Amino acid sequence: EVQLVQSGAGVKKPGSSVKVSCKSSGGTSGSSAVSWIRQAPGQGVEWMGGITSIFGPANYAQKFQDRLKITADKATNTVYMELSGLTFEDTAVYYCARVGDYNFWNGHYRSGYYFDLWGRGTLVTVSSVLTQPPSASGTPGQRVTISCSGSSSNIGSNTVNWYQQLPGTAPKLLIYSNTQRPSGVPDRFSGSKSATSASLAISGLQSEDEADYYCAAWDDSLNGHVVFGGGTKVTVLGAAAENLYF
Amino acid sequence: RIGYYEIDRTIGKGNFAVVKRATHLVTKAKVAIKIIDKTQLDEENLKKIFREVQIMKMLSHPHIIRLYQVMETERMIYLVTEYASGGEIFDHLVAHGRMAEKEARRKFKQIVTAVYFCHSRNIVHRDLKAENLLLDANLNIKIADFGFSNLFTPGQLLKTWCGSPPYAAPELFEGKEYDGPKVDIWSLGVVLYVLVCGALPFDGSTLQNLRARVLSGKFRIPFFMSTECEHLIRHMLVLDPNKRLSMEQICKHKWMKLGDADPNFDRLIAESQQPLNEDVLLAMEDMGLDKEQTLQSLRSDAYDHYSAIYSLLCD
Ligand SMILES: COc1cc(Nc2c(C#N)cnc3cc(OCCCN4CCN(C)CC4)c(OC)cc23)c(Cl)cc1Cl
Repeated sequence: EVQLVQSGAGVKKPGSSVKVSCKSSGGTSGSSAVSWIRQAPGQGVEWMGGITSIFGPANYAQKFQDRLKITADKATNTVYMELSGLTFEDTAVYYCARVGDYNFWNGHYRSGYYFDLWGRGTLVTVSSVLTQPPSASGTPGQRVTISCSGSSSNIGSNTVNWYQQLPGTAPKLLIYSNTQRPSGVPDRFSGSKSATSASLAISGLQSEDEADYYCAAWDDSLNGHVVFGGGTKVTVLGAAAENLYF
Repeated sequence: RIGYYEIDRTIGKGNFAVVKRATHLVTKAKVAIKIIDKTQLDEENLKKIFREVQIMKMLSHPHIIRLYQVMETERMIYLVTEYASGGEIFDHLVAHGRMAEKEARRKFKQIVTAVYFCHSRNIVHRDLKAENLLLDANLNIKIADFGFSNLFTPGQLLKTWCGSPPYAAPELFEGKEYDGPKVDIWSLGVVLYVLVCGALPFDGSTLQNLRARVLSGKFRIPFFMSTECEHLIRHMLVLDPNKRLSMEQICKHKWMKLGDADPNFDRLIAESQQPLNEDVLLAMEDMGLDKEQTLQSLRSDAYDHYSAIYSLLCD
């Protein structure tokens, strides 16, 4: 029922600024922790900023601090994002995503920074840390494993989350808090964390699992940011030849 | 509903308290009301409420929230103050992002004027934060929440480790006996940064991570920030308290002197380095209130029914 409705796609000239809206419509309306995540065509997902602590008005990723402005109209439940000084490198799909455990934040509780709900995405086009294997593969029924290496400041200190991204869709929470599976995710998917590394295991591989898989964790470096993995394109190969004598 | 106040709605919260907007039944004016339940309060907490009230009674300044009345029952304590129509600066930053240096200089000038006046009356806030810097109907600063406030003597060291963690000076985290005003100057540096950046210089997921950041004294200056403004913040957010700018040095900074000449700011900072409204008294006489008893409530700092009505009527 609860959904994030984003503004439509648009073309901006280089140098100009773009504003994207994200209205929270449906169900449990009140207070949320919306973050802005972008994804350039054929590229991985990248966290730009958003509300990530009880301490300040907004937190921006170091890369975006100079050009991003993140605002919110509490009266209308709409969250805005304004990116100025646009270049061809800013052509991407801009998503807004809500942090799932916002209701528990108290300055002592360490959030998982898992993205509960996502917007459909807004395509903005300009015209005039975590190590993951680029690809993985397996025949149907096999158990494929994706590794996700990090540092002490991210995986060593915080929980790991996994997202599955099907073509033409926003990433979806697959595993949260290292091993947990949100309702809908089958028992076939399983997570695991050890020291500064994490792993996703897709047991009993199905053709429907051919998607991009991203790994994510909070990084305590600087004022904090959510870091993502490069992504892994899991390809479901054709089943092996069958012996006819048995 | 509560004395001469009909409560409107909950506008905020506080330590063992709920702030609620209300309307004065005889003057029809809006006030803020902190409702504290004494059942969840201990000996040390009750003393910290009395001190807060006694400090608010000493401060009468255009950029400080004015306490009007104090009411106390066997189970409750109500503090009635003027209503800051525009609300917190924090909420204004959430709505519109970073403030332009011109617009930020105006608010910061107002903020230092109030903090200077406090230090002038030998008082230190110790809890300066964006959520405590309120705005009136004309969007002008009104400093509020003197819960952590205390009286000081120049050259003395305080031992109360209190404050808002993101704005708290490093010595507070370290548990060192500190100089009062220098702690407020660190907080003012953080305030100036959050005004021009729309984000904190020191931030983290938990208090442990925030502390590590505050103790490092390292923070990012964004591209949009002027070299004059960077200089001011870098000279306020200094780990050694003795190497921080004084309130007088902050007022005469190159960034502060920038733009148009502001003689109104100068005549307000010089005032810190230091009549009766007979028309109101006649109107109060008509309402069935004695002129001599009204004067006696004003003379004695009672902050009772007569004090509140005179104060509210003078608007
Ligand atoms: C009296 O007791 C104390 C009260 C306070 N707090 C406040 C004082 C004071 N003083 C004055 N004025 C305040 C105004 C506030 O918001 C006004 C506008 C709200 N609107 C409500 C709904 N609509 C949708 C938009 C905004 C506010 O809430 C943030 C707190 C205020 C403190 Cl900090 C300490 C003590 Cl001891």
